[PDB]
Amino acid sequence: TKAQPTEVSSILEERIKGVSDEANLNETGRVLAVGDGIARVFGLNNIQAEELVEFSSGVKGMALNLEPGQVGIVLFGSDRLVKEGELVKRTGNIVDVPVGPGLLGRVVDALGNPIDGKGPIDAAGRSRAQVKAPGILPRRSVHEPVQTGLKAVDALVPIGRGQRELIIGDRQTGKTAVALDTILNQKRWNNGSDESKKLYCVYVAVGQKRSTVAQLVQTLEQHDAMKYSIIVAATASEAAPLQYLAPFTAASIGEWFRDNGKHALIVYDDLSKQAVAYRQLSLLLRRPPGREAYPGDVFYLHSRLLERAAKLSEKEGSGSLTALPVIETQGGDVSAYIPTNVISITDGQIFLEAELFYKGIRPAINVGLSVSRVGSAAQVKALKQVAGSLKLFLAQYREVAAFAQFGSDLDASTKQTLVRGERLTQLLKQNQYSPLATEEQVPLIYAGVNGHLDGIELSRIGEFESSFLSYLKSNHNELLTEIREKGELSKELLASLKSATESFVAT
Amino acid sequence: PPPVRLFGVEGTYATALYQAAAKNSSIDAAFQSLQKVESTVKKNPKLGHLLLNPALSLKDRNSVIDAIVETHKNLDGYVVNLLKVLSENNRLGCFEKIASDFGVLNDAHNGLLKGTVTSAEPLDPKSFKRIEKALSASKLVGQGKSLKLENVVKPEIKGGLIVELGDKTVDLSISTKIQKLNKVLED
Amino acid sequence: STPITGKVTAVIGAIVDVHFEQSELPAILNALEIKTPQGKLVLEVAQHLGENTVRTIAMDGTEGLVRGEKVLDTGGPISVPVGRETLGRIINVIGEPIDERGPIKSKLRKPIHADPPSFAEQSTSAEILETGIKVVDLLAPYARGGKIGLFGGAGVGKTVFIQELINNIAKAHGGFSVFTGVGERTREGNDLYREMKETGVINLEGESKVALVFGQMNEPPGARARVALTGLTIAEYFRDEEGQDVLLFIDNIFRFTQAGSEVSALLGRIPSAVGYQPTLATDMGLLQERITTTKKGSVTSVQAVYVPADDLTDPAPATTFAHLDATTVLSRGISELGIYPAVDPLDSKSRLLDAAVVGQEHYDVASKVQETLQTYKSLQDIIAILGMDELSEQDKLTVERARKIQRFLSQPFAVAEVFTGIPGKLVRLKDTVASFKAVLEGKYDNIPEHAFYMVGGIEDVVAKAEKLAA
Amino acid sequence: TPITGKVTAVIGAIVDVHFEQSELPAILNALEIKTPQGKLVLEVAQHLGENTVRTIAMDGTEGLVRGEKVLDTGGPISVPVGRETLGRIINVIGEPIDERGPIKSKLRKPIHADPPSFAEQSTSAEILETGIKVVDLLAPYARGGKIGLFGGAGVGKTVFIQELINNIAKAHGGFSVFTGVGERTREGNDLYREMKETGVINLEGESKVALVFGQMNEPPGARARVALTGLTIAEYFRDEEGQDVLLFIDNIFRFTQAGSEVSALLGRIPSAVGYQPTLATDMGLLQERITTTKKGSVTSVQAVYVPADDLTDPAPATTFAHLDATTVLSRGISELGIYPAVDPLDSKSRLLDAAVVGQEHYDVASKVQETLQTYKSLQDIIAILGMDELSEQDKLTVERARKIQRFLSQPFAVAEVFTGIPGKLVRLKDTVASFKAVLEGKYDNIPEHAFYMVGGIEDVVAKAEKLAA
Repeated sequence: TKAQPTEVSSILEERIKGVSDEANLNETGRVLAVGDGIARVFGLNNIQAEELVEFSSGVKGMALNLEPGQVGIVLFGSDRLVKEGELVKRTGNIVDVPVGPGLLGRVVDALGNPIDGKGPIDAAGRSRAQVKAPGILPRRSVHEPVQTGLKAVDALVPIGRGQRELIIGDRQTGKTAVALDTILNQKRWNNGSDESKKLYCVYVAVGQKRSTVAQLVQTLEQHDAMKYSIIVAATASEAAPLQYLAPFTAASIGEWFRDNGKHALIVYDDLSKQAVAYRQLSLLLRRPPGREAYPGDVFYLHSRLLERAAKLSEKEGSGSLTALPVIETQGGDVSAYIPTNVISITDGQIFLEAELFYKGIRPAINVGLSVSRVGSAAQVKALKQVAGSLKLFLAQYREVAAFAQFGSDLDASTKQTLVRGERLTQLLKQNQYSPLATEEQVPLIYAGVNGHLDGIELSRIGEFESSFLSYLKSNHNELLTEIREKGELSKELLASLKSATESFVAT
Repeated sequence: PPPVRLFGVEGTYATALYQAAAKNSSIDAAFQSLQKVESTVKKNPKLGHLLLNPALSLKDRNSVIDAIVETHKNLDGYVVNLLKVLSENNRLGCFEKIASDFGVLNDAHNGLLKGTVTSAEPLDPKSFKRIEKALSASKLVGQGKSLKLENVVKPEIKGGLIVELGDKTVDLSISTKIQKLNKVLED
Repeated sequence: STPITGKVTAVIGAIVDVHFEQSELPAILNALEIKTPQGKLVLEVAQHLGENTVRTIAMDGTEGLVRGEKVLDTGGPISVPVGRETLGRIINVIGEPIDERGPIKSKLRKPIHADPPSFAEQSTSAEILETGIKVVDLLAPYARGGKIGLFGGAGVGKTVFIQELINNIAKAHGGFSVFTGVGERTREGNDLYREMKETGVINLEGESKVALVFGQMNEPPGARARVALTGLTIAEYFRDEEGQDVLLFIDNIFRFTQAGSEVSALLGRIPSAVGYQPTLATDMGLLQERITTTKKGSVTSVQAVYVPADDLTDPAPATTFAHLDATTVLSRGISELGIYPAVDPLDSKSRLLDAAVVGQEHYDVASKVQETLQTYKSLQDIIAILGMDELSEQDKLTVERARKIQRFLSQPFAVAEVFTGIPGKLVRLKDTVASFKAVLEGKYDNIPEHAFYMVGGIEDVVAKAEKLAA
Repeated sequence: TPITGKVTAVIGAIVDVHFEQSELPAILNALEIKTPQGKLVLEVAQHLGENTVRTIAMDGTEGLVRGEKVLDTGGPISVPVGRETLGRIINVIGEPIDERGPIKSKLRKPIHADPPSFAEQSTSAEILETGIKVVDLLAPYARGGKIGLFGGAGVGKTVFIQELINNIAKAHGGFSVFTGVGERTREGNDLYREMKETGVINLEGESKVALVFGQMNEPPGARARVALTGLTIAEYFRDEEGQDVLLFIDNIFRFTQAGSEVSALLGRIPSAVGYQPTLATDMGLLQERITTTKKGSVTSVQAVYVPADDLTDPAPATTFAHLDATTVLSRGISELGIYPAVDPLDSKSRLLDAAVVGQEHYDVASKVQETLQTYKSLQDIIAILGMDELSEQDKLTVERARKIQRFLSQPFAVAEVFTGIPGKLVRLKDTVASFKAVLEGKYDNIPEHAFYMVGGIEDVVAKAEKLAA
């Protein structure tokens, strides 16, 4: 006729003997199909959905498939430890993590075991893996900057507290490094005070090797920032269910900050590896797979994850979890299902192109496809004023530059564009491990936008930039203090700045 | 493991019945009671030979069971649990299937062997008896294992003979030899 | 009467199967409620699978479902509340008052499954809505009771375009509106709530000429599917029962397609082309058909569509492309050119444009525009390698006109006094036709190209010419 | 153990056993069916219940009669490790196929093993020089690093690796492992012969390289666990011996491939392309067992037979995650005749940082990258229209780049026969100098063919004189 889950001869023979489950199997159950890190147990007739089940081997496994046959418990364990016919005892808790403030300065695995061995985490709570995102009314509009100290990022795609902006681009083209820069620039406020201007930083690393993680902690400790950082990790070796569970519990850790009314930022590197994990999981729970083999409800999972970070209402303080998702594009193909899905969810794209890295633009940002929908709502007012036509110049530059290589005639007007354009691009470039304060990005951008750099030759632009900053540090340090303090350029500041630029453009 | 592993399509049910009632030791009894109800099922023509196939409810299926166990006051209790199982799984088409399968296992416990002597036409009884004797004499039939031998009419094979039993056969047929002859004179 | 008791049998994501009491199956499309520690989970009956075991789709999260959990039966299609006090409420999928101004003051309730109007009822209008947006007015006029369609890619300020429409037409028009957001981000949601609270279209004591159904993408895909249905019924109540005009807005309808696609797999339906639901056509059809101008009301839908990677070829956009009356395509390129509207004039096409509907002058003017631009596009290849060389004097004038027209179309939006900080400009249709007519005649071809850029009418173009002159 | 079973099914080389005992082998246990072919080793991978496990079969399944006796060996098969594994070639099961008779050993360690913890790690930073110019310039090796070579045969996968063995492993003093999964048998025999000749193995003398060889003729299931066996030998060196180790793996696409073959049979819905849904996890386990712990530094080299050079195929993609340096070698650049055929715009290392190789090196490399990228960018324009229809600035750039491309050609020493050109070895310090000059166009004034197939800057000059004559 058909296969039935009660066909299993041991279950079946008990039924013939008039022996029944006896309701012990309302809370216990006997493993009977296991292997592939996925078990299906017969029993557990009462069992919360999404519950954590303590396997008698001793592993913990969440339960994601409930069938009138055999409830499918995705193991977090290792196969070799597990054996068939085992009893499983219900944890009785839907998946939950310890959440607190003591996570600062800790690398922790998914189940929150400090894998850096800093010993017990001072966790002020436990939370649940999925927590519904706050309401429409429970949000407050975003206006507070988030700055990476990279002129191209800040100027072109300004990020605000409580926004989701997608870093997208070709795999391991130091994708991570763009994000790490954000953490580094968050040193300035963090070291300082003003709680709402502090972003505690939670770096989530999914699918990455221990060596990568170790390098990251080494860099963070080198730049002494590990103190305000939390590292939630789920290395490549660690179970596919644990990898799947890792972002949603990272979110919970973030929510403790957000809920507390404090502002924080969560880096999700790489969501692409979450998708692979959920793919493995889904295909071994044997639900029919979605296109590109990624499950049919991959969007629902990813969408719920991303929408749990934002800036809350004044009622709820206005603590903002800010998110930076990071999606690897395999061969730079954004038509791929996982990239398409994410693009819709997010509030910005920070498109990176590999070719431009080789072209020498580093950080290599594909500024045409880089957008921030929210945009300059949260951008610093001074920086908003200066970079107003930066977009226009660049956009014009893009069109003109294309024409110039197709052997069309070039006039002085095009070569004005060409000269201006070249300098701007060179101005943008910045070396890794060097975030720059807004007070010292505003002058440079003023100089460029007010066209003084056009005069200065392309080769020595880097020299000019360095020296100019030194000159302002020496002399116009009053000017710098004002930009820092008032964050707007008054007429006096604009004139002062113009004069200052002229004096240093005069060497 | 219990003698003869069949594990048919819903024959895992038969296996279960066999081993469970084998340890009850009431397999002959079970088999007999199952036969008796199976026969009265076969001799029940409206339903269970005209609603052998399901379309019934769980509750209605159960009530069909209740009438079935109403007919027999000797019906063991393992096959009353088997009836329950069949009701619960809502299979009734595999009622005779299980009966046949349990029968194979049962007659394995008995040690009865089966055979067949297909021929074109049905043959002499003297030949049947001589062959039955021969087969029992031969090591092919073991001692403590009985022989059931069925001559069948298989006009599909014209002439020839095949002796079959214990999945080991001797085929002295006309067709194969003709085939071989033909083939060799096409060489 | 007695709620049919059901016991959960399988929680397999959104699909939750229930085992209702024998000899009584809650009919397909009914609504089951399961009291849960978090509200009542609503399960919509979507199949019967045999022996009083149904397979139903969840409309809320499936955490903490205990196998064999008692399931009450409401007994019929998910019935939301409708009224005129539904205006100015945020109402979720199962009709909850997530307005957070407390319980909606129900008049009547209606099911969210309703059969689309008959051929006989449908009466085809031919009247012209006008938005005052130059591109819209000249090259794709909108029509009362229309089914306008904002095809475009990712984040082309899709919401922003809709906001501009709400700013102009909704505030102006006396009819009701229904704002439906399907899988809208909660960032976008908070802005919309705030924005229409600010514009007073939601007046916190006063009457509201809009209702809100904000569907959040975090809500399960199943719930996302029936955000649309909910919105339709509110519109139906207005269209029919209140007998008024409406002005429906849905966002983004690719999410509606996408939502159905997700649950298709779970429903066990074999994947169709590009993994879409095989019921793609009929589901689209039910939505689209429901929106119409009957003998009774008239409903003007404006439906946003997200076209993945601007592949309109993609079957889900292509199916929607047919079903919508007045297509408008907003291309990325045009955005990049700095032209806001992002409306690609060549690709935006509406069959409402006719030399009868908008008269011979409007048509002829627009015909000249269409030719001019198409020529300009053709000439782009020549200009690319050869440059302005092989080009005729006539061609040069056409190129100059095309650039002027290209930047004459550029007009600031009122809702981009924040996203661009330039005062919005709305120019009446007759005035736009006249102003464009002048340009084509070349009466203002002595005006600089940048003096057409991002300004309104001819008076404004001239003024910006004066500004540049100074 | 007297735990026995019978063979219920033999569906491919994914045999199914029916344990008739109520004691059941655990997952990743090993079973021996004793055959007239010797033994067959099977490894439990699923329990399908009803006391029927489903077992991967390490050797061929030709001739198996259903119901045949299974006997349980228990646990992961434990290979034998030691200094007496140095200079031995061992079968997948572990039997010495180099026939120095049974390898006596102290410790036999299970093939399956857990990867070292996040706590147990040591971050390397030490450059390891190769003497190959292109490698030195673009993506130098590092001690303990995981370096990876992408591109199939069509670069002569083995040839690149052989150069590495010839250079790096003659100056490495610690132990070294070559584990070759699906290695074509003659090439393997050549390697063994060469190793004995270059004394890295001496069969009366000492050895300091050990070998695991899995031929591509070996049944897919065998190929799946060749890698894990090698990793065990490596763990003994890394951990127990503590001595620094090298490791070469050729070819780990074959490792994935073997997995992909078994996956269908195992009973898995095959994920994208065809790769096993457990592809990521499997890759994870292997590549986290080769890490540089506080107990030892293991420099690992991975060779990926990229199927038709589609990096978008998921298996090459998942390799990228576990590598800290890559040197993708392109078929196109091979057609250009450049040996080494490394694509220069598709090479990367984490060791290309300016504080690692020094700012001057980084600046030098930067200019090369920009120049070559321009050259690639103008390939369209160059083909459609001549180079004399390019800009004056550009034609110089193009001419410089044409020289750089030819300059990258260094005669190979292991392919000295095949190239027919005597090999070269060029110091890293020398390399920086040579490129510095070329970038300043100092010696750019002589034939582009003079830059072709030569070593250092000095050699180019001399060969220009040779060409001039």
